[PDB]
Amino acid sequence: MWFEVLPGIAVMGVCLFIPGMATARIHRFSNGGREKRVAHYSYQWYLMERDRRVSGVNRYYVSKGLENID
Amino acid sequence: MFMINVLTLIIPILLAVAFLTLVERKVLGYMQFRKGPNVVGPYGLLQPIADAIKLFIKEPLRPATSSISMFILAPILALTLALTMWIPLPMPYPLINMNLGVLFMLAMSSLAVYSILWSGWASNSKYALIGALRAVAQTISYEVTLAIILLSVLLMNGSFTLSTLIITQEQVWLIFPAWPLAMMWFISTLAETNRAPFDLTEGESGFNVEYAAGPFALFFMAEYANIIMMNIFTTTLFLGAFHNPYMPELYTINFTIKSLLLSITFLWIRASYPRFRYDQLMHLLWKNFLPLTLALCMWHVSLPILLSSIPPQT
Amino acid sequence: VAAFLKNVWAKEPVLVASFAIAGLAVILPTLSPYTKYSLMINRATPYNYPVPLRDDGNMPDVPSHPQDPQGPSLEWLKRL
Amino acid sequence: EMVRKCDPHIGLLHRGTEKLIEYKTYLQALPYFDRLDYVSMMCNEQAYSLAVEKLLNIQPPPRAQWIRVLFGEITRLLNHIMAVTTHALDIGAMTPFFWMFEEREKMFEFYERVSGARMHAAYVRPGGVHQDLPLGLMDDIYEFSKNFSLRIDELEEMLTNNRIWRNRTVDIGVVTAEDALNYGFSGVMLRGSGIQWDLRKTQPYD
Amino acid sequence: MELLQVLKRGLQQVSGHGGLRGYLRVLFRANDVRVGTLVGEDKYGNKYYEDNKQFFGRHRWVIYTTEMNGKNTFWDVDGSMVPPEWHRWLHCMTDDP
Amino acid sequence: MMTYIVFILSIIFVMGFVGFSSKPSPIYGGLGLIVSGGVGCGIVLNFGGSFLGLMVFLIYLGGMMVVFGYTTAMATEQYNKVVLGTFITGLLMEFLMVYYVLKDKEVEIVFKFNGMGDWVIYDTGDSGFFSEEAMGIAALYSYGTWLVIVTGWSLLIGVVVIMEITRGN
Amino acid sequence: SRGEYVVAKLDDLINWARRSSLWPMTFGLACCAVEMMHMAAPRYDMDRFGVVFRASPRQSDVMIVAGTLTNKMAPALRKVYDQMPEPRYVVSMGSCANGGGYYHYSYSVVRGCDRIVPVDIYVPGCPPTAEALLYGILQLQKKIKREKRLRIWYRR
Amino acid sequence: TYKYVNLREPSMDMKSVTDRAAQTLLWTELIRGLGMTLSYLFREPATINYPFEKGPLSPRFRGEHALRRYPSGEERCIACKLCEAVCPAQAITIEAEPRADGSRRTTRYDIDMTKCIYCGFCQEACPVDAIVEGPNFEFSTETHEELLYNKEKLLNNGDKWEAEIAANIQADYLYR
Amino acid sequence: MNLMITLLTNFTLATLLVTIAFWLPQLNVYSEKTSPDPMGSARLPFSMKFFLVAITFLLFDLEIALLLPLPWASQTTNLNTMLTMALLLIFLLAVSLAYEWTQKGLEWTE
Ligand code: SF4
Ligand code: SF4
Ligand code: SF4
Repeated sequence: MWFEVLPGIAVMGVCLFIPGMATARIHRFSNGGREKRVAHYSYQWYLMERDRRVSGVNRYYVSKGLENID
Repeated sequence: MFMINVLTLIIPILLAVAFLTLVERKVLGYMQFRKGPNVVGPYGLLQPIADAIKLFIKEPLRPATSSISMFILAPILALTLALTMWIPLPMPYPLINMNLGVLFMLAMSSLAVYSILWSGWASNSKYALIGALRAVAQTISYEVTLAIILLSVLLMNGSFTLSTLIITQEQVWLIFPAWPLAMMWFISTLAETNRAPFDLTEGESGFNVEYAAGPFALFFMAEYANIIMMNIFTTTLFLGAFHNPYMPELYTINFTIKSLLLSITFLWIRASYPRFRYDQLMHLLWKNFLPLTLALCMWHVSLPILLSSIPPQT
Repeated sequence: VAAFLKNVWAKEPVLVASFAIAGLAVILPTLSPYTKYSLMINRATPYNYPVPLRDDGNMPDVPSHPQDPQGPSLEWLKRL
Repeated sequence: EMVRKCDPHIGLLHRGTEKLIEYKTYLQALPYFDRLDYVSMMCNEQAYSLAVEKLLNIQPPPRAQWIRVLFGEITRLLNHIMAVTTHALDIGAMTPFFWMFEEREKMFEFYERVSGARMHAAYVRPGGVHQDLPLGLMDDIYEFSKNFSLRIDELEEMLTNNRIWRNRTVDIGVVTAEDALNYGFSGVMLRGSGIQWDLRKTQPYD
Repeated sequence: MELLQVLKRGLQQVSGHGGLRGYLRVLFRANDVRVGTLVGEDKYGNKYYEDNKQFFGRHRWVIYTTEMNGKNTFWDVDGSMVPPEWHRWLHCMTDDP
Repeated sequence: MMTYIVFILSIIFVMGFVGFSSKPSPIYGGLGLIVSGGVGCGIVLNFGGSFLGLMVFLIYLGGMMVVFGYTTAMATEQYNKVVLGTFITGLLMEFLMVYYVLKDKEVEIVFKFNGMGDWVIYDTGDSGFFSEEAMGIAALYSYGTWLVIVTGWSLLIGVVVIMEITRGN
Repeated sequence: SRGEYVVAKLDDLINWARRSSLWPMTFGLACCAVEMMHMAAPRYDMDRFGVVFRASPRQSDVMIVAGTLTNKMAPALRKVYDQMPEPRYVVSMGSCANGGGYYHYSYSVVRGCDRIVPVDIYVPGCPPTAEALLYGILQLQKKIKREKRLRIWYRR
Repeated sequence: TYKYVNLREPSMDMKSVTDRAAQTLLWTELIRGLGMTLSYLFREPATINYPFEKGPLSPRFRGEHALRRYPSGEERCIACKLCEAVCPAQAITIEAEPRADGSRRTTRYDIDMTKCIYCGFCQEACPVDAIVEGPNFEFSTETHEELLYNKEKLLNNGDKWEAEIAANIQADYLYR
Repeated sequence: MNLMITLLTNFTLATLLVTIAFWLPQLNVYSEKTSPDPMGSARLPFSMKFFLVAITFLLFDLEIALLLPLPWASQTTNLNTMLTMALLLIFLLAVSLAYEWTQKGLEWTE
């Protein structure tokens, strides 16, 4: 009866779940297993550029910890 | 790597609108005591594929257009502004994270009427031109009311960033402090996409009747993508979900369910009411919606000041 | 007056509701005691750097350290 | 946006019916009246049958008189369902069209079970009716009409109190009582204007 | 919960068509998978079923044969393939098969 | 060639102007103005003016040129040498400026123009936790009281004037 | 060979796509249009076959002539048929569209709509029942199914 | 004997006028229509599975024409031309002559199925129940001339559908 | 660079789809049609109401542009002046709407 419309809604729900999951997995994969950094203002971009310039890899997501000091 | 993200954004849009045509036919049919398509595939799952292959091999009309540039360009702009408009959507992370995503979506909403205008002009029939002029007037009027409602809701939010709407809705939904704005926003998005009971070209002519089967199909894809995205925008704006930074799939499943329910509500509204007249929907906007919009705009300007509830800029 | 108000509530409820909301919005900030809280919430946000002053020798009100008791306090914003 | 003149052009369905009647007998001319108003089929048979029986100076038997009136009122339900649901279909309310047409299909079974044809029955004939009711037919009519008051209420819920339906119909086509009589209006057109007139009450038949 | 009863009814509908293969065969041939009491079958292979629990119209049905008069009717089912003796029963002109 | 991106965009900008300075038809002139507006929005986007670029997209293109084309559709009823001639002429002079300033890096017509990229004159600092242009616009209500008053009175007077002069009586 | 098999499968695919998505354009002339709308009713439900209800004549595939075609009406029908995109089919439903029917000897009735447009399926009745019109639509689907356009193109 | 539809004076007190204002400010009747459609969604649709299921019919149904026979092989029609005299559409053409054994039999019996209005006057004017309207209705053709039945086609239809036509006549003839 | 890439991808997919829809059945072989709407011979008459609602939309859109930066402006230090100017802007918008209402401006497209 009324549940025969559910395969179409299931297909639509799969097709709408795909882009968000894909974007989250791509962001985690391309940024060292973490969230993509949000740079909405110039200060956050300055911090991101400082991490990229301090990593030694030219990758901002390789975070240098306390082992890199004397 | 980023083009993979773009393709995984844009191809499920086309799949979703094809199965939205199927879901519309099935849900509309079951609401009037019959069935939808269940013969072509198992429960009609092969219906959109058959419709697409039928529409792409039909003979083109080849109308006697005054201009061929506008005739070609109207589906171009329609599909481009249907697909570009999905990118700042925070589901829960956007494809392009922008500071002014709401303003971006409003700009493309204002820009989308040129497809209607050029389709009306390119057709040699002046009745199609009259219908296009009426559709353009309806779209720009509800653009005005959309802009004011969005301004008031974002003034509650405090910034134009679309991803901040998830943060500002962590405790409670925004349909609780802004339900009149929610109702008027829903009706305005209903009337924006020429959705029932606000479509006029079906009733007594259409602007895109002169287009071939292919370009008509492309206009259909653009309109249905706009419908789905507008429902997703309403879900993000008023009915935000719980977001866990370690499991984004929870937010994805939650807002997918909510936007599916809102699209089903669109089809449900389509099969319940008679069509509005043109002057009646002008009366609904300019004499009913607009004074309440201005009053609620004043109220939402003054309310965070008198309650010490000003949201942060960042 | 009461007959006119009931008449417009009978014919045009939308305009009555809009005018009531607008009047509430225009008279309520002058009566709510929380507007000053908004003012000093907007004042207390540190957008810029608090550049220090050169100690001439007699400034008892200004502090010498961030954790000193002098300077403005923010317990009201912490509690509210 | 206003309308200053209307010129309806007709003749697209002029079959020349009443010339063909002159070349056929009274029994052969009976199915012509079924196809005049093809949603009020058994009512047009009764109008033609009453005219021939008046000229023949005969009257139908009492049982045939009750069958004609009973099937006349079923025919009235057939026309009013079509005249209202398709009126809303042209306006835009397409959903009650499908609900009431299921009830229209059940009354089509009553026509075909008593005459043999779903729509053009040729059942009511001058002198009575062609064939008697089959056994168990009136039980099914009672079962149908018992639940039919609910079906009108579902259509009435969608349209009567709906503000969109009223806005399309509150002040459209207002005709005065004096101008309705002079223009030859009849039926609901006189009745909706406040004129108290009905042929079943003023000049009654069987 | 009565949803368990609905799922059980679906499972016996699957198992009543002689397994998953028969269930998919009747699903792709008739677009309908409900089981019923086998009234009978004719010389051409059409199987006539009844189910009095359904409403009027769906209470009697026919699954057409796969080959009739040398014509492969696996997908090309026809409404005129019913013989008259079963055409009287199928169209509800009588109760007796 | 990437570092000249704004300059490259600017070429399309002036090219779009020759799209409607030749005046082929109001529909094609409107299309050229739409392309020029999008290109100018991109140009101001590359300078940090995001709100002003979306003002260009929201108010110029979607607000005013829509009305221009909408009134165009009520005139110039649907169915030249000079249009193509001045288009070719303007394109030739424009590419002459491009070639000269890409050759000798310093030209003059009325003012002295430099041939380097647009990236040189940029600022090396950071704005902090805010966008300077955003708060500059946001200071319309805190600072620009008089400007708000005269603009609102102008818009109200414009509404009165528009509905007055088209009455015809 | 390979090419014959390829064009046979392609012809089967396009035949299924064309026959499973029929979009009809009815002609609401007379009684037979009322019976058509009774076929579109929830009991018989043409829409479950992929056959939509009241498609536009500018995008429709099959034209259903349901009613009596008079002399005052036939040029409009021919204009509508000429403004329909190929591939197109015509279904004549009822006795009036087939051979005039009751009004065959009338002075103002076209004796059959086959004098104006080429007809693929003739549905007999007055009115033919909704099952009969649905059977005619299914027979038209069978007729479309056994088309051999690509085989003829490859063989020629 | 008459009633006044739409002659209701609404109440002007504060409660009823506030109910009306809440109705036009919160869309009560639109929610009522939505609830009606949503309740009608969860009902079982009345759609039958054609051609695997057929609509109900009565033994009085008038479909395809057929010519019957006696239960000895002799055809029932004796060329009396009542059906062609009573046919309103003049679809019946009859030509007759005596055959070799001297019986009164037809030599041509054509029914134009594109002229016939399916009214059943021929089967009710037949004194021997020769011509009948059978129960078949799925007989649509692809060519116009296939709908021009001669005597041989009608005899084949009678021999094809006798096993159902006889039962329908047996079930119906007491009402005639 | 990501936004430009996304815009170019959407644009190129749109023109690929338009080219496919406009040219794929063009290679099929069919028969042509003659060069021949209720108002073919009649000229289009001007209507003042559509132009009036267009200019009304334009003016309200300009005042919307003026009213837009309120979310940024709510974080100021002159809260009284900001509140007064915002309320004055919306009040002038409502005054323009009411004056258009009173002078029969919204007639037959209400
Ligand atoms: S064939 Fe019969 S039912 Fe159909 S339009 Fe003609 S008279 Fe009416
Ligand atoms: S059913 Fe009527 S119209 Fe048809 S052949 Fe018999 S008498 Fe003639
Ligand atoms: S009425 Fe009967 S017996 Fe007489 S000619 Fe016709 S079919 Fe033959």
